[PDB]
Amino acid sequence: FVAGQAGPNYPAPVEAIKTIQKAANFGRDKALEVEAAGFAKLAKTSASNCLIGLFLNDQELKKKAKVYDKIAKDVKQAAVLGAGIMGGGIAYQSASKGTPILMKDINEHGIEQGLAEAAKLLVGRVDKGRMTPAKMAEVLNGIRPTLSYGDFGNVDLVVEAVVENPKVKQAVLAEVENHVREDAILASNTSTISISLLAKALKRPENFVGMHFFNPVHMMPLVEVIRGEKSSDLAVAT
Amino acid sequence: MIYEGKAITVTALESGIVELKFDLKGESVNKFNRLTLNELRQAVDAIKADASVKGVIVSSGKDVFIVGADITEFVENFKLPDAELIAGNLEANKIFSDFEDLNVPTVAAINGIALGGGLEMCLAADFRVMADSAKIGLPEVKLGIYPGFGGTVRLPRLIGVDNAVEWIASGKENRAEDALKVSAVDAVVTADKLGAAALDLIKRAISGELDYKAKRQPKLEKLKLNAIEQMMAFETAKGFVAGQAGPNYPAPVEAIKTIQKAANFGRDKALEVEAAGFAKLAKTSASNCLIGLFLNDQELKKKAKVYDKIAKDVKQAAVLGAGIMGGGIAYQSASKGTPILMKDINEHGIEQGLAEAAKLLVGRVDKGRMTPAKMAEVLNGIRPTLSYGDFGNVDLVVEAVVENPKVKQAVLAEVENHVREDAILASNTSTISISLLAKALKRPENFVGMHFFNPVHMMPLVEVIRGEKSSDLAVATTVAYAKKMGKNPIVVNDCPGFLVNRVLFPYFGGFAKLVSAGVDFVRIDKVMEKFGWPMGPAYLMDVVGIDTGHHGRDVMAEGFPDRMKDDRRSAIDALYEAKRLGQKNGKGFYAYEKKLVDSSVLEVLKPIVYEQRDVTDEDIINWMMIPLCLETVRCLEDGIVETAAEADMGLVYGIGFPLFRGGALRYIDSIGVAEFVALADQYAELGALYHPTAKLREMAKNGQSFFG
Ligand SMILES: NC(=O)c1ccc[n+]([C@@H]2O[C@H](COP(=O)([O-])OP(=O)(O)OC[C@H]3O[C@@H](n4cnc5c(N)ncnc54)[C@H](O)[C@@H]3O)[C@@H](O)[C@H]2O)c1
Ligand SMILES: NC(=O)c1ccc[n+]([C@@H]2O[C@H](COP(=O)([O-])OP(=O)(O)OC[C@H]3O[C@@H](n4cnc5c(N)ncnc54)[C@H](O)[C@@H]3O)[C@@H](O)[C@H]2O)c1
Ligand SMILES: CCCCCCCCOCCOCCOCCOCCOCCO
Ligand SMILES: CCCCCCCCOCCOCCOCCOCCOCCO
Ligand SMILES: [Zn+2]
Repeated sequence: FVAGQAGPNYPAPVEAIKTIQKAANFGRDKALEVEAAGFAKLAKTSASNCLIGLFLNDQELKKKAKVYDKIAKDVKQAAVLGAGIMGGGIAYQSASKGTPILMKDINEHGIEQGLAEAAKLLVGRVDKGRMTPAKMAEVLNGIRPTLSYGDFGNVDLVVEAVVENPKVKQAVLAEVENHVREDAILASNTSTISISLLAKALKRPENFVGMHFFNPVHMMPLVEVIRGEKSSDLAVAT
Repeated sequence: MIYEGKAITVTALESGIVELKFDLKGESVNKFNRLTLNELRQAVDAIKADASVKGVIVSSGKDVFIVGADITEFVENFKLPDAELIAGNLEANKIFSDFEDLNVPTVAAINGIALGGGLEMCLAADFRVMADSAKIGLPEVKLGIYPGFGGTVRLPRLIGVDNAVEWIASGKENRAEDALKVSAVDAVVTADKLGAAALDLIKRAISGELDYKAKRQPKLEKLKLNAIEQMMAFETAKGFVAGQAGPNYPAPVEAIKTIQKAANFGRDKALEVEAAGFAKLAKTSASNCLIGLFLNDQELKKKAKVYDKIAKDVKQAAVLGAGIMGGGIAYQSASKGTPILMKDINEHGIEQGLAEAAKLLVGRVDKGRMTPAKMAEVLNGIRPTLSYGDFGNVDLVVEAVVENPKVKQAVLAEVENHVREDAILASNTSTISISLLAKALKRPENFVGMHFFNPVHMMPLVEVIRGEKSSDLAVATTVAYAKKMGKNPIVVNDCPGFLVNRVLFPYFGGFAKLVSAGVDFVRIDKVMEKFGWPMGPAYLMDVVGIDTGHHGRDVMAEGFPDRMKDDRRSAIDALYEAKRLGQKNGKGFYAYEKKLVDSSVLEVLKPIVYEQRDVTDEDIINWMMIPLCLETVRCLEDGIVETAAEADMGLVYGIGFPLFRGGALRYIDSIGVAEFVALADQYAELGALYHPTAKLREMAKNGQSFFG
């Protein structure tokens, strides 16, 4: 079982089993010897020090994390432009982690897809005992569909996830900017367009950055926060 | 063909198999009216005479299988003398029995709805094949009666006492799935294979593969149950049904008594027991009042069609204010397939609204009554907000803000500039004038009242209030929207207290006069509860809240000084001034920990007890009922409501008027207009609330009635 799940490239799991199997009929002291021998062996493997190196990387990232947090402004209210694949995925994630978010779009159909998917995921978890019906309620109530900017007044960070078109993005980005606080951060989820290019359509580029997620938003761990030439440390940190 | 009528046809098929099909030409459904019964007699005799017949398949040519006859004939039939009624039923049952005694296999092919007589026809056959989309059941109890064509005889012998009782005492429709599990039916197939399944089954009966005689036998003999098991089954059935239907509903218990009396009998004797009980029930006052409710509903449905001719469907709705009513309205709207915006002024307000919508949805899922996926659809339907940014395409906006004229007039005027100029605006107000609120608007023709009752998801009634400027379109649209939300709307012209509250207070007045007369309030509502009221006056006042009743009284007193203004302090004043606000407050007439009698109230009420007048239970009922009934009559005469049906159903849905009594106006009809007027005068000393109207006295003499 462990073999077909860890893979041939991960010695640790199988060795632990081999150690317990070798010590099966032994008392404490002999069983410890079997443990020690296998331990020494693993500690010298390439898989082990590369895994330990990931841990060291994480530590480094956490130190930079503390620096970012010294200035990062908490996002109490978020907003995402565009529902659907990425937009809806972003809404789901934000709401799922304790951050109310507005799901803006241009037509009812767009909001349908967004809400539909957020539902399938939430329902899926409850249909698997991994989530409380009450929790599913909290998440959904966190997502607030809309087709206007009437409630953007107190949004701290807006994520633009519209069609991959420079002209379109520059228009929308410029538009939303006139509907949020002037200290609100704006971000684009674009994967092939220049953040510094998009920022030129704005009057407050210092607050514009890239927040690149990966499909499916709820699955992929990575988010590339892109710093444009004008992107302020605050915009990035936040 | 073997037989060709206007309701039934008997066409020969292969291998001697014959098909008796129901298709009432010219009508939309099949039903056992006089014509069909007569033709069934002939069809049966024709088959009984054709020695070449090897089997019979009973089918339908309509979308339904067979439903009940027109309520109209029920009314007529039940006017006949017991001897005639019973003789007529003996004759009908003879037809079904003769079909059941055919010395040939029989199968009923249930394609659609088969209710009452329709199901009874099916029970008469040897086998029953049902389409997975069809439904069957015996709704007789709804009319205050019970199965009259062998239903109480065949169903118990086919699916067992417990299950037969459950079907008959509830009158519920049963889906194919459930019908197969209790064996009311023998097979369930898709609509496209119903014909082939019936044909296949019949052949297997003819070949002897299926012993149709053995399958028929059970309904021709006594039940299989022990004397001991019978006692257990019947006594628990009576016990359970008793504390659930109430003492005022004979039908459910009689059906059980009938099955118990016939337990050891074969078909014919069991039919006799059934017939006798049936005749008895058909003459009860409960039955014709229940049947009258049905007639009222039919009237409402005809007005429904007229409203729908112009009513604009509400694709997108909006409610101003979350919280108790606002959130409740949002929940309902979203729960019935209509997206709705929940607007408020502060996040806390939206919290409460969303919180409650959640508790309800979660509650249903936490009891397998709702799918987690469905709960998602509902919640996504409610869209919280604090601006009017999305109101652009709203078709109807319901205002459910604080009870303050100033506030409402401001908000209403504000939203009007954020919606289409053809959007309907409605207020959920219970004590403010719709025509007054409409003056703050520039498009009053589109303003009406849409009055819901707490808790919005529980209360069936919705009073659509027409202001003096309210257009028929505005009213029609609001009506249809209420129906879509699963409510029962009744149009009422603007007036203090509208229809429901305006009628309730004269009722509470009488209660106030009783308490001021030294009558024990615990005895009072015990009497009114026995009368049929869900809750007694005192207890109801608590649930509603003394503070609420205090305010209401003031509004009505201002509204109709000539009869609702009292120049003496009542128990309401004593409890309010004493801060005994009701159930919510923890103390009112009773004490709540839940409902308890606490003598500490005696002191509070003492100052109110003027005389120590002695009274009978019958007087108590009249002190309460006469004011309520007369005020209803006034509403009809004032034109607050157009028809008696509307007024009575308004009280049935919004006040919980005892169903077996039909309504306030129908109650007067039961007592007798002349008799009621006479009765009223007897209490003329109590005030203007007990004074009959000229129009009433007039119809009292002309032998006129509200429904007769
Ligand atoms: N292949 C992927 O799935 C993927 C991976 C990474 C990054 N991205 C990025 O995500 C963005 C596209 O997201 P998508 O995959 O959901 O595409 P999509 O077409 O499925 O979604 C676009 C949504 O935005 C809505 N929209 C359009 N104009 C709008 C406006 N002015 N305001 C608000 N909503 C508007 C549309 O109606 C639609 O619902 C692009 O920037 C793309 O580079 C996509
Ligand atoms: N007993 C009842 O609960 C009942 C029964 C029938 C009808 N009504 C009617 O319902 C209305 C009151 O409803 P309620 O009992 O839920 O009151 P409530 O106090 O429980 O809720 C009022 C909500 O409206 C919000 N609000 C206040 N001003 C607002 C504005 N200008 N715009 C938008 N939202 C605003 C408040 O913040 C609050 O969330 C009244 O008109 C009353 O007559 C109440
Ligand atoms: C035989 C057992 C009956 C069971 C009791 C249930 C009651 C069912 O009876 C229904 C009869 O309804 C009578 C109404 O007929 C009036 C026709 O209305 C005219 C409107 O036409 C619309 C047709 O869709
Ligand atoms: C002053 C505030 C007003 C409060 C009034 C509410 C008090 C009423 O409470 C009673 C609960 O109402 C129950 C409604 O009963 C439902 C009706 O049953 C439907 C059957 O209709 C037959 C149709 O054929
Ligand atoms: Zn007072």
